[PDB]
Amino acid sequence: ADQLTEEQIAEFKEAFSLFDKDGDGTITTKELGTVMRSLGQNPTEAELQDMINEVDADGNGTIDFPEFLTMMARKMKDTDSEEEIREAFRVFDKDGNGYISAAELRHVMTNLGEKLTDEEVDEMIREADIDGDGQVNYEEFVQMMTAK
Amino acid sequence: ALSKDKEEEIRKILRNNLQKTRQRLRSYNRHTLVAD
Amino acid sequence: ALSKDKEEEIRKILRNNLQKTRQRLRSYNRHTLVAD
Ligand SMILES: [Ca+2]
Ligand SMILES: [Ca+2]
Ligand SMILES: [Ca+2]
Ligand SMILES: [Ca+2]
Repeated sequence: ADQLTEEQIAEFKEAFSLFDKDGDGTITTKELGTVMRSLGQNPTEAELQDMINEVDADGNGTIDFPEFLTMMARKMKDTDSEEEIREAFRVFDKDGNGYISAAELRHVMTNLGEKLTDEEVDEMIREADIDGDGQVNYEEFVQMMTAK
Repeated sequence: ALSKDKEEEIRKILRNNLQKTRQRLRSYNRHTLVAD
Repeated sequence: ALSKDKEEEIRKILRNNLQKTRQRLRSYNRHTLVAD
């Protein structure tokens, strides 16, 4: 659904290049430290090791481009958030049929303490019904929850 | 076990689209009159 | 062949990441010095 554009990815690749001054495809403490020193920053050796260690998700001792991609993407390292998302589905999917129907949505809206017509629910479901299968799937629900 | 804050965010998202949906729905009130 | 402005942005990019690690380092201070 949400993917980085080519322009953003190109900038990301350029950013890796910014840290990877030697262009060997590998960024190490010496290169990272040099980049920070070039920026006028003066980090300690322990801090430099900590910077790599903290973002070294694969623990291969180095920061690869994928690691940098998520690193500069400011992605949360809390993977337990998936459980929270799953719990939201469980709450909405009261009947546990794996799908959210208009009736199930109506109950959620009803619990808000407001009275709405079935047509309004149907229209809301219809708008969020990207596939038009008359039901709201996980992907469709995610779009609804990521709606801003 | 969703937190209240998380639930509130969910409600705000739904509330936000509900208001937009309601506005569009109320727009069709013009065509709810078939009397002539 | 990027403008210096892009290079300047790295300072902000590194500073943001640096602060996060610095805060983690700060948390170790709490474990060695605590009072109540
Ligand atoms: Ca390198
Ligand atoms: Ca690594
Ligand atoms: Ca269901
Ligand atoms: Ca559907």
